[PDB]
Amino acid sequence: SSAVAWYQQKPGKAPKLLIYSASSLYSGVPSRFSGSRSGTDFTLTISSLQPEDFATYYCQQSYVNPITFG
Amino acid sequence: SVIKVSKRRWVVVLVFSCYSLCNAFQWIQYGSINNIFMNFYGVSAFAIDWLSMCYMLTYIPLLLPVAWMLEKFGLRTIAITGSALNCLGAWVKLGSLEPHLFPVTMVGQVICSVAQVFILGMPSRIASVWFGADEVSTACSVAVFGNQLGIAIGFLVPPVLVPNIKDPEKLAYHISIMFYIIGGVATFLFILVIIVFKEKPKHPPSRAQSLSYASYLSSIVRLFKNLNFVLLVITYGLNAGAFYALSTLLNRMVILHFPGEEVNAGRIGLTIVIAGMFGAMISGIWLDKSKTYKETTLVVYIMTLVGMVVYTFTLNLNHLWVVFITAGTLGFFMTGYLPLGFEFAVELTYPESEGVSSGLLNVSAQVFGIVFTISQGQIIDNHGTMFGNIFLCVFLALGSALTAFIKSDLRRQRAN
Amino acid sequence: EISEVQLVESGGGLVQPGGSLRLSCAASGFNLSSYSIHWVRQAPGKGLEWVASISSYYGSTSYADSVKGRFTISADTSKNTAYLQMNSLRAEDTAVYYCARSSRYEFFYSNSWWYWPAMDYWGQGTLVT
Ligand SMILES: C[N+](C)(C)CCO
Repeated sequence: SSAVAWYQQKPGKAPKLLIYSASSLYSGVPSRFSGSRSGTDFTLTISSLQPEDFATYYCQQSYVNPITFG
Repeated sequence: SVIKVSKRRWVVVLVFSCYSLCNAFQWIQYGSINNIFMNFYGVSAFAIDWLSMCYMLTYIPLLLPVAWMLEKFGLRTIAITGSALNCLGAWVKLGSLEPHLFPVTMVGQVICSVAQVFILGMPSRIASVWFGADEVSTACSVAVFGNQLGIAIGFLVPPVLVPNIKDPEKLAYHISIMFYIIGGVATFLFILVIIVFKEKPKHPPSRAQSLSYASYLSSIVRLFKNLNFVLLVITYGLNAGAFYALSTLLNRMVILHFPGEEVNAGRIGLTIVIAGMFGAMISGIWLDKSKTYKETTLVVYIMTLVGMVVYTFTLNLNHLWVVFITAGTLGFFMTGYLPLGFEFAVELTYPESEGVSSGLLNVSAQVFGIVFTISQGQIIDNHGTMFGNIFLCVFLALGSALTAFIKSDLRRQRAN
Repeated sequence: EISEVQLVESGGGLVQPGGSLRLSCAASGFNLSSYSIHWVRQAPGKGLEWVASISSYYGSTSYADSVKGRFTISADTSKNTAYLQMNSLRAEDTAVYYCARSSRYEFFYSNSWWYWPAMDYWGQGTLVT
């Protein structure tokens, strides 16, 4: 469905929620970040990359019990 | 011919108002001490909620058959049924005093839910049957009050009767004493309803009741071909369901904005229901004097929209006593509206049964409450409390205008 | 005021194989009674891996297949603390155990109908070796 979340992890720090419900931005997240759903395909986009955007981004499915991260 | 009132009208209204109080106590008893019942039974807070949510789900379907029995069988039959079910629900809850007997308490609470379908929309039928002009709107409010006072008492009695001890054997003893009290009052109110609830006084108490006396789906078609009753169904639903969504999410709001103030969140809920008991009475005491049913309905409604805005924009001013005042004013106005809405429905559709009108109003309020509660919990978790609160303000502002297009078509008044 | 939400993971320490350790997650700003808590683990040479989830409201506990039968998720609502008991730890259970919270407040009308919840707040982590 639209149960996809995009997390950002910088080294030695916890993952931070960027986008949830496929496209919904979480409060506080820079507006450059935006997510799209297209069937079982999900795309995160940083509109303008920034000194901050360098990190690891993980997709997650929360649709079923065994939560699976990308 | 002869329009005379008897003194048994009070007796009947008081016996109904009292077992409506008992039914409303049964609806909330499990919640008042939810964490105690979660431990006693080993179930979730979800499972204990189903107890309170079952009252609301049963009413929407069983309304149409219950309102048919009203006209097919009478008002004594409906009273005996409702009282008997309230008594049966209560006694079945004494084969539930073992941690592993949650199915049986739910069996009890379902029976207690079915009893409500024979109680909640009946105030206006009893007013019409037993009370004459200049007192019909007040019996209806004495009943709504009986219900609100049972919800209040029910917030206060279970924490006193049952302590938060974890011992599975002494907690069962502490729930036995509540279940016995309620069973023994539901039995007493039942046996009286069989003694003193006449199907009709000897003479009609009013000139409108005298003339009312002189297909079910046809009559349901005719109430929905009436625009002033359609508007009232929609607007009553908006107001009462916003009240429901306000009350369900009130605790959550005060803990978000006053973290550590759980005692005072429950106190704020008691203030809503106590202020509401007073407004229920006075709205009715004001209508049987003035007969101002379209203007009262609009001013109250508009006072439920001003109040939701002030509550909305004062929840984060950091003042807990302000939240007391605001929530108490809402409950005042939003509970005074309910008896007013029932009686305005009986004025707009006079010859039509009061049962069908009040039940359709209740079904609306229960549908809109479920919808607004689902919608609001989704808006708050994703946009904040102020947005979910504005949501309720915009459906109250929309309902204000809808209330204003309802005509002052006062038929029961025209029939005197 | 709206107290800020913080999740604090404690307990993580080196333990011998077949060792049992109990991590904790203190919760401030919200109540474990209205929200489900998840455990996610990251090994120094791996990525994020979901361990377990508990709902106090729905009374539900869910576990990752590898952890199942060795890990129990539990919650003390009276302390606003959740926990994880890892009974038979393997050398591949060495990781940074992070405790997160779901965005959804749990109540009778709670649903995933428009917005599917996600893991809103996360703890710093506590390492188990
Ligand atoms: C209105 N309640 C559901 C609270 C009780 C009716 O008996």
